[PDB]
Amino acid sequence: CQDVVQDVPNVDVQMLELYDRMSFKDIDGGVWKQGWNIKYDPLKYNAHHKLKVFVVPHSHNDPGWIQTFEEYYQHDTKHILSNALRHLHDNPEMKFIWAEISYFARFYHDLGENKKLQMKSIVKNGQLEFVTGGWVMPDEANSHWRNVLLQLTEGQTWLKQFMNVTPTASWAIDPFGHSPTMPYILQKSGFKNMLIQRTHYSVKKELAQQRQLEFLWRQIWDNKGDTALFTHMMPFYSYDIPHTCGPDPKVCCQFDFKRMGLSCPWKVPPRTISDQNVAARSDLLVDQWKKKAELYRTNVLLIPLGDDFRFKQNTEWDVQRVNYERLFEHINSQAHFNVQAQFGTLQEYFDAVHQAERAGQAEFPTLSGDFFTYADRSDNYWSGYYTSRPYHKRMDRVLMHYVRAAEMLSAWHSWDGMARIEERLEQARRELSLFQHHDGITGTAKTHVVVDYEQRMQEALKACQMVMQQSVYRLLTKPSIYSPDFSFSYFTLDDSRWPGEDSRTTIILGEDILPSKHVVMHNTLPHWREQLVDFYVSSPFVSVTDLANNPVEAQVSPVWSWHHDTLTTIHPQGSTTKYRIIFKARVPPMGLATYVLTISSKPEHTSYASNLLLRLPLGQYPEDVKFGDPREISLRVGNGPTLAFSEQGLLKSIQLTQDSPHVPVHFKFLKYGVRSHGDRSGAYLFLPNGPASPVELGQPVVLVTKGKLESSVSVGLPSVVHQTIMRGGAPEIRNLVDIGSLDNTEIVMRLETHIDSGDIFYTDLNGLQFIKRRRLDKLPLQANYYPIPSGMFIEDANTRLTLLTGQPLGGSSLASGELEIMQDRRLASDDERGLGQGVLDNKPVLHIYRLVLEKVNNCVRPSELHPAGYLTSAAHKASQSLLDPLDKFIFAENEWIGAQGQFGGDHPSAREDLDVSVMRRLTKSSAKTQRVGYVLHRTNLMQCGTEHTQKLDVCHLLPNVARCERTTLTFLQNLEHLDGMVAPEVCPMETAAYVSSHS
Ligand SMILES: [Zn+2]
Repeated sequence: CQDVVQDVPNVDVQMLELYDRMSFKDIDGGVWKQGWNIKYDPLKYNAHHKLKVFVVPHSHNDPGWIQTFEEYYQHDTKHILSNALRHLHDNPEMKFIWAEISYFARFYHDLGENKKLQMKSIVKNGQLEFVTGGWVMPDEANSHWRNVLLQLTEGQTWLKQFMNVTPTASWAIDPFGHSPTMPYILQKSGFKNMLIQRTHYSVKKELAQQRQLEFLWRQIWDNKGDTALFTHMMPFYSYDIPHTCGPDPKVCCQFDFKRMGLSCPWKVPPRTISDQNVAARSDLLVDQWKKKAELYRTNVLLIPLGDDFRFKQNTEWDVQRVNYERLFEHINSQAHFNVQAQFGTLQEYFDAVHQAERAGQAEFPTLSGDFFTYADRSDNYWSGYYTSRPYHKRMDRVLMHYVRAAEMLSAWHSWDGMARIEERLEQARRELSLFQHHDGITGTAKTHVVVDYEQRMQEALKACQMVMQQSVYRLLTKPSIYSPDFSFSYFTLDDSRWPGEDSRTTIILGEDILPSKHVVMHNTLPHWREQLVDFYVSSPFVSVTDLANNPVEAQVSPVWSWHHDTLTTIHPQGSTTKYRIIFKARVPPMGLATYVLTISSKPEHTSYASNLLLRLPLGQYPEDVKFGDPREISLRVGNGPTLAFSEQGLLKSIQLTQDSPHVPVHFKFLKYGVRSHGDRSGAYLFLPNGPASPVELGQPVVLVTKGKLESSVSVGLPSVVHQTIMRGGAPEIRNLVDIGSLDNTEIVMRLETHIDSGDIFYTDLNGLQFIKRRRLDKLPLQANYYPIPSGMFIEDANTRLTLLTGQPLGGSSLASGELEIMQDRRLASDDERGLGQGVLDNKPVLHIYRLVLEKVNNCVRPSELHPAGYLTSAAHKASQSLLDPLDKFIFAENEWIGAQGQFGGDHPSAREDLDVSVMRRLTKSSAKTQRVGYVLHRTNLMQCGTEHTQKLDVCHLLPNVARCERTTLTFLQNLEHLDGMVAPEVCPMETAAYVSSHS
C-alpha cells in the first residue's frame, strides 16, 4: 500500500499551487471574450499531418429543472428518442451520444418488440453510444460519493441488463464545478476517459495557454498515479453550438442549422450549404476548427454538436445532418484543407487520441486538485448552490442512510417475490439517484419540481422503512415461529433527527393498558457500537433491560418544544403526557440489539434530568423546573469535555480535560445581504455586499437540561432554535432554521478561535476526502466559499477544530482561527442562469453537526506541501454518528413470541478506518446461485499514537460461499478471481468491491 501521509505526489498541475500563482485578471480577449486571438501556423497541416475532426451530436436532457422528470419526458425527451431511433436507423453514418439513463430506461420500456430490437441494432453498430451511463448527470459539489456511485450503478446495471453495454467514457457538460471524486469512482468502475466543461474561465485560459486541457487526473494523495484518469476539459464558455466549434461564437453560431424559431445573438444567421457557398462556409468553419485544435496536443479534434433537448424534431435531424454532410463531402474532397471530418462518438474521439499518444505524437500532463469554486464570468462565483434549498440537501443524507440500511437488512435473506423487496429497493434507489441530478440536490429547480423531488424521496423513505421493518422481524424471530404477512407493520421506525415534525410515536405504557415494550437497534457499520438512543414514553417511570432482563442505566428528560408567542417572544413549552427515555444501546457490527421498556414509581436504574429556564408544569415528572436570571453556564457530561456558554446560550469555550486550558471557541450568527448595484445572488450565485454583520439576539430564553447521560443548552434565537447536546465526547449542534420572512438574507454560523490557522483551511469533497484550501484576498468573498458536503477544519502546530455536518452546506474560513457555514438563504432576485426565480420557498430544516476540538502536536501530519488533510479517529467517528446513526424500531404489537435479543454477535469487528459502504443482494430468489455485492471503503486517519479488531472477509459473511470475485464498484465486471474465496486487505484511501456467490 502507498503512503498517503509522508509522500507528496509530483504532478505537472497542482490546483492549490496553480491558484496561488494565477492572477485571475478578467481581460477582454476579443472574439473569445475570456481567452485571446488564437494563431496557428497553416503549414503545420499537410497530407502527412491532417486534422481529424469528430463532430459528435448530443442532446442535454435534465431529469428535472424548469419541468418535472415526467413533464420533460412527455414534452421533449420521448420525441427526441423516437427521432433518434428513426433517424439513426435510416442514416447509417449518423451518430448520437446519450447521457441520462433515467430517460432512456423510461422510453425503452414503452417500445414494442420491433422498436426494441431496432434500438438494440443502432447500439450494437455503435451509432447510438451511451456516455457515463449514470441514471443522471450528477452534481459534483453537494453529492455524497456513495450516491454518485449509487446513480452510476443504477444506470450502468440497466445498460448491462438491457443493452449488454458498459460505457468507459464519461460526459459531464453541465455540473457547476468538477470534483476529483468523479475520476476516482469512474476509474474504479472500468472507465478509460472523461470529459468536463464547467471550470473557472480563468483556469481554462491558464491551461489553454500550455495545452493542458487534456490531463491525466490523479487523486491528491496518489504518489504512483494508479488512480489517474484521462480527462478532456472543453475550452470555452458553454457546451452549446456557438461555444463548441472554435473560438468565435459569432462564426460557430452560423453552424447551428436549427437557428434558421431560434436565432443567433451575434446577428449572423446560419445559411443552407449549397454548391454556391460551400467553399466559403467550409473555409470559415475549418478556420474555427484549426483554432480550437491549437489548444490541444494531438491532430484529433472533438467538436460537440448540440444543446438542451436538441434533436427533438424530424426536420432538426435533417437540417443538421444534411448541411454537415455537404460540409464534410466538400472539406474531405479538397486537399488544401488537410482535414478529415465526420460524424463520430465520444469514445471514437478518445480512441484516436490514445492512438496518437501510443504513436508518440503527444505526452499528456498530470493533474491533481479540484475545480471549485467555478465562475462563468467576472466575479459570478457559483457558491450559492452549496446552500440553496437546505431542507432537501439534508433529506438527501437521511435517504442515503435509509437505502443503505434497507439494502443491508434485506441482503441477509432471499425473499419470496410476494414480499415485494426488489421493487421497493428499486424504487428507493431510483428516487435517490434522480436527486443526484445537477438541478436536484443543488436546489436550482423550479418550486413544483423541488416538490416532485420531495414527494419521490418521501415515497422512497416509506419504501426503505417497509423493507427494514420486515427484515428486522425476520432476523430476530425464532425460525420455528417466523410466519410473515408481508403487508403487516411489525415495527414502526423512530427517528430523532428526521424530520425533527411533530411526529414520533409515544409508546403508551400502563400497569395494565400495556406494561412492557420491545425496541430494536440496528447498527449498519462493521464494528461494535455504543450510542445513546431515545424514545418518547407516556410515563416518566420507565426502566430499561436487555432481553436477558439485565438492568440498563437510563435517564428521563421532559419533551420540550419552542413557540413564537407573536403577541410577545420565543419560549419553550414542556409536555405533561410524553417524556424521553435515554440509554446506551450496544449493537454488534452490522447487527441488531433488542431492549425492553417496562413501566413501574421511580425505578432503581433511571435518573431524572433537571431543567433550568434562564429569562412551566411537567405532568407526572419528578424534578420541578428551576428559574434563573440570564447567566454564564458550564456543563460536563461523563469524563468528556467541559463546555462554557454565554448568557445567550452560545458556546464560548471548551476544556478538553480536568487539567488542560479553557480553550476559547465562540459561536456567532451573522447575516449577509444582496447587492445595491451589481449582480443579484440567486439559486446559483453568491454575491454578498460586504462581510456579514452580527444578528441581534436580544435577551432570549435559554433552556438548560442537566442529566447524568445527556445534558444540553437550547436557545430560541430570531430564526433559529440552537442547541448544544452533551453525551460525553464531542458535542452535537442542532439548528432548527426558519429563515421565514427575511428577504435578501443569508444566515451564517461562525466559530471563532485563537487557532493560528492563518490562510489555511480544509473542506471535504463528496464525503470521501479532505482538500487543503487557501483563502485568497485577491479573490472576492464568494470565491473563498467552498462546498462543505460533510466537514471542515482548521489547525495550527498544536490545535485542530473540526466541524462535521449531517447535510451539504456552503462554508469558508474567512480569517485566521475561524470556520463558517451557511444555514439558509432567501432571495428576492433571479440570478439570470435560466431558472427565472429567486429562492422564495424556504421551510424549517433541522441541521445537525458535531464539534471536535483536539490536540494534534503528537499526530503524524503530512508535510507543509501535501494538498490533502486527514481526520482523526474521533472526527471520523463523529462524522459516522451523523451520517449512519443507529436505526430504532418499536414493536408495533403487544406480544412478540419468538423474540430474540441480538443478531450479528458473531460478525467480525473490523478496524475503525474500514466501512462496508454497500451490502446489496444481487439475485432474486428464482436464481440457483445467490450472489451478494459488497463495497468496501478504507479511509485514512491520523496516527496520534492513541484496540482489539478482527479480519473482515466479506466473501465469508454469508454461509456456503462457492465463489468470490473482486469487481468494479458497480459490480459489473470481474477484476480478480479470488482462488481462496477470501477478500484481500484494502489500502488507506481505497475503495474495493467484491461479489460473493453462495450455494
Ligand atoms: Zn443541465
